[PDB]
Amino acid sequence: EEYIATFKGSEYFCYDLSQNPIQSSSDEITLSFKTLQRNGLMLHTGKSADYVNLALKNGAVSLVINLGSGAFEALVEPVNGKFNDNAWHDVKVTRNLRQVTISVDGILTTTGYTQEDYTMLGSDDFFYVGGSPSTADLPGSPVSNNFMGCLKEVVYKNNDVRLELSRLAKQGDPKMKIHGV
Ligand SMILES: [Ca+2]
Repeated sequence: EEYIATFKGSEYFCYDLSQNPIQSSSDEITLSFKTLQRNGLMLHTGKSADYVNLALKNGAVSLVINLGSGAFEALVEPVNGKFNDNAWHDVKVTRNLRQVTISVDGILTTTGYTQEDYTMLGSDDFFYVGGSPSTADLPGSPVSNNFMGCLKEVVYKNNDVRLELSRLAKQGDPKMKIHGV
């Protein structure tokens, strides 16, 4: 059973981190996405200088991460055809301390490091999936559009926690809320 959610441009999931803050020196994020749109927020967590932002930005997969001492921005461009071709594309983001790697469809990979010395991502805000109350204003966001398309199997995990966000949205949770205009 996969857990697939459809977004139409005015919707998002919102997982409440206030009582179980993210405090992570190494993370992984996986999902698959399907869309016809060039721009859209896939996922975000964090405020101020600690954040992770994942989005399609003019057809490329865009990831911006900051651990509090300066952001890294990774773009993955398509090679043959397009990511917004309404076929499923798998995303994987792996971070160990400051080392960041994102791969799309296994093969297409951009790797780098967040700036300077900070290794810890802190977030007691919300984990957003598919959009947010005001996407343009999210730290590190290159887009203002919520997602319009499908997202499945969204998982954030570190050594302490595993957040099966797509499963939680589908199955229900006290900390999980679905918003639609
Ligand atoms: Ca930090």
